[PDB]
Amino acid sequence: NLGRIAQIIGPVLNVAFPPGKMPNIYNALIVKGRDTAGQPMNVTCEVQQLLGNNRVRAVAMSATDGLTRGMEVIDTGAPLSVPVGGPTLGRIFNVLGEPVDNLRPVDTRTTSPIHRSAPAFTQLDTKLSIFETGIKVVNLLAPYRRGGKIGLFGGAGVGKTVLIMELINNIAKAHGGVSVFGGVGERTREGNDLYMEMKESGVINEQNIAESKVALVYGQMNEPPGARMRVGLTALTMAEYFRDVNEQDVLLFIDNIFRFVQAGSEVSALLGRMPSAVGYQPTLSTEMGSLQERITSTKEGSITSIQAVYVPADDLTDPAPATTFAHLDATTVLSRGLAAKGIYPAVDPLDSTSTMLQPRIVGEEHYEIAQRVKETLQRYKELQDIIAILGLDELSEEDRLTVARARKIERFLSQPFFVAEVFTGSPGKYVGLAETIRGFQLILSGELDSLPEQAFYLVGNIDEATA
Amino acid sequence: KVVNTGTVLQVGDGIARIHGLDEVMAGELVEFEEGTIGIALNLESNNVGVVLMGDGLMIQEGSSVKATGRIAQIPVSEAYLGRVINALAKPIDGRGEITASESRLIESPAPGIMSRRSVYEPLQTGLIAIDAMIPVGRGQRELIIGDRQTGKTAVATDTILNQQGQNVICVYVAIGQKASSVAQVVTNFQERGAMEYTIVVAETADSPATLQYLAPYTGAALAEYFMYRERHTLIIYDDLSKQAQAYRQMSLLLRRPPGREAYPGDVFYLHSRLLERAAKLSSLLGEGSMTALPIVETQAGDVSAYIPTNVISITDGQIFLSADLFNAGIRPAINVGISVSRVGSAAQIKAMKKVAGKLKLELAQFAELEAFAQFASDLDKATQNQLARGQRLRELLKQPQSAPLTVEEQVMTIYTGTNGYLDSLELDQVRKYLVELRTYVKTNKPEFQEIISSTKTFTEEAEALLKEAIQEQMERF
Ligand SMILES: CC(C)C[C@@H]1NC(=O)[C@H](C)N(C)C(=O)CNC(=O)/C(=C/c2ccccc2)N(C)C1=O
Repeated sequence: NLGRIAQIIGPVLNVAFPPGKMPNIYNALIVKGRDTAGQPMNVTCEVQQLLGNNRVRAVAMSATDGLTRGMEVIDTGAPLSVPVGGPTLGRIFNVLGEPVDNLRPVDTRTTSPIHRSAPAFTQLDTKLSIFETGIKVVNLLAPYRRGGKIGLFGGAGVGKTVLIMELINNIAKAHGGVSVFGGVGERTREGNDLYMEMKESGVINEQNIAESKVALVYGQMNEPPGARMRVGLTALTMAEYFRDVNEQDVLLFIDNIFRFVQAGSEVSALLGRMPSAVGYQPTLSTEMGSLQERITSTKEGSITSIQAVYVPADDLTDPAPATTFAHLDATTVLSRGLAAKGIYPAVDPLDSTSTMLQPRIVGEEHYEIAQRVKETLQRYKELQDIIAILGLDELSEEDRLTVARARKIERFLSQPFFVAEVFTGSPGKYVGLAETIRGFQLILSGELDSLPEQAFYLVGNIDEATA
Repeated sequence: KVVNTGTVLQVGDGIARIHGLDEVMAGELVEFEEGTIGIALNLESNNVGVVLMGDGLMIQEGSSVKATGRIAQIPVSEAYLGRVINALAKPIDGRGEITASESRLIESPAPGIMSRRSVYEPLQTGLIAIDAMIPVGRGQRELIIGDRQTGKTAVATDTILNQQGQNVICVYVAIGQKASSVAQVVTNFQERGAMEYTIVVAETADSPATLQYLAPYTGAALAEYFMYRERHTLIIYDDLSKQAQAYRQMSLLLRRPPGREAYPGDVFYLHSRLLERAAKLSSLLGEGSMTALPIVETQAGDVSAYIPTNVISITDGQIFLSADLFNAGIRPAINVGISVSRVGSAAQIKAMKKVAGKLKLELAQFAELEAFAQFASDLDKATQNQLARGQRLRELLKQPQSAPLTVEEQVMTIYTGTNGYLDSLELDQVRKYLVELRTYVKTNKPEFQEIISSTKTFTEEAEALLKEAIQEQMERF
């Protein structure tokens, strides 16, 4: 259709159509004039309100600078459509689905609306498979349910990305299916990196023989707010294809999904609504919820999403990350103080769960130990504030044992990464279930009470902790 | 002409509500009768919300306004390199106009993911504590954090100084700094010939708020002219905190909905843009780069604060500086314990890696027992070795302002202590050791110093040849 821009107030457009034409809500519009001498059309928005008075409001996906009032807008006639299918692998995508890897256009078979009604109640499943990662803290104290969604939580700089990389290494380069990584509000480096790194391992196209098993869509930090509020949805629309069209088992790596909320935060008050808890929108729960229940496994296939979530000012009470949790079959909450100790990956063995920590789904040896481990990790944690001032001289011979063993646990709970070979300075190591399970069972048994602490710090297997 | 001119409805607090001007573009410059420049942002239904760039005391309700038609352009070239520049790129030093041939935009899109390459190019700053444990490489964004009076600006003053000619172009952006204080700096940069390659894009406190925003943006655009020309830049934005504040002030004056600490809803697109437009372009663009070192002041060592929270999550590392670890001898105060560098040692040579990497493992072990020293009633030597080799390296890490060390001078020095030479010595003495030893090697042994750099690494010879040097030199104390 044809309306005219009526107000441009930052990345928000108030378009005015004729009393007949009414771009339906969420229907993407597209605007005609913009940057310095030359006519692009990158200015694509998404209707979000019918203010009324023949006038929809809308958030742009591109920068409005240079736009003018009266500029013809146009109602494409449906929601913003990204091109999906096999012809998206090995390429870097825009929030609009435009190729951003300078490799020619994209020769896709069909587009697809980033706006799709999640699976029904009878398209779901209950199968609970494990997902061996290769870190002495996950597979042991909070496993990965295939199809399920992983919540990798933490504050500013705690190893979340390094955590999403090791996973592509330990699981994606070897995963027998398609994978997709979304760039929701993060640094460009991390993009450039994860690209030129996925290239060397040939996870991308060394030659256009197209044997890639990855599709990239990157909307980084710099993009206006109406970009990181939806690149999480492009990445996912491209993932919601391999899941049901090619009955494939796809992974969804979202490096920070928070930058997705933060990004919505910013169009909230802007669109004229009333702010909510901690400055967030009233529609916070409706926004990251409708886009975590499409990112699921169904009978038609599966989506094993390993998503990261930013935790502002170190606070989990915060509405933005707090909200996520519900939408998680597991959680890996990282610590800044447990990271201030050098133990990496900085993962709090106490605050980190996984629905599949059930002996009905993994075993007793995996079930007890994990807890036995944690138990001592509760003890020492409730002993600290005590000994810190009350010393050890009066501590029982049965409680000073909790101390040594614990310090052997919280350290044996360290493990350099194959990607973090530049922060640790030592070779990465792949430590699966059994290797980890028993390694710890040899600790809880005081079979190693002689050995020092730093004997298990940044070590591969238990043996490597005794060498 | 309600098309390219207009009337002024109101001027309240450096913002004006213009009426008419239908053709304006969002982001376009408008010109007032009394000749006051301002940008357009609120293309509201029947009125335009314009943010003035000056004393609005001049604008009068009835005066008209012309639409410059230009989307805030700034002049750029080589004509600068030594001119304390304003905010709309016009001299504020009194040396004439600037020969601008081209003219790039203040706000322009930043280099994408194809147009980029990892950081391998080092960036020497003259700070033994920075270029050995906090490796800043070219193109990389490195944050400088610290409360009031935390030697942060100083980390910067020395760094731009420490840039060998033809090596790196530098831009000094001051936002909300004091005139005087800016001057005390713009001088201490000339007296060392460093102002022949640095611009001083600065806007004092008195300067209208609608400028401290662009202070960096300009300061960044002026630098992007050298990047796309295969040249390398270093940008220091003295406080992004004082720029964030100036942001808040405009949104509220435009009547835009606020949030945490009255900070608007686009406070994160103030740094996630200045700091992104900085990078290492691919060799298919010029290998040109831009390293930005943004400063963000804190309050009570409160890192988790919004602005400092946000920025840290935009930069590739921090150089925390502490208010408790000043007088304690640590001058400059680098909390290398929390100060990180996401690029990695990748921004260092081999000659540094060999020492630095090792110095890393050291000043990382002491951190775990440090608090013991004062309460060490009877520790083991296996620990003593650490609480001994501990406060040693620190005094090497201490540095007098205005004196940036070369890379040679950087590696040779670490070598002394790191290798057990300064070991059995007294901390309240080591400072003069290096000072003395350095000049001693620069004078009598500048033959080895040039061997160091060129070879870029310490050969089995120069080592032994350093060994004979330091051992006998400590023996001259
Ligand atoms: C300073 C000018 C030259 C660039 C601005 N552009 C932007 O900062 C953002 C990134 N862009 C491109 C927009 O389109 C949204 N604009 C603004 O928010 C702004 C906001 C603004 C706020 C307060 C005072 C002035 C402007 N614009 C000015 C755009 O024209």
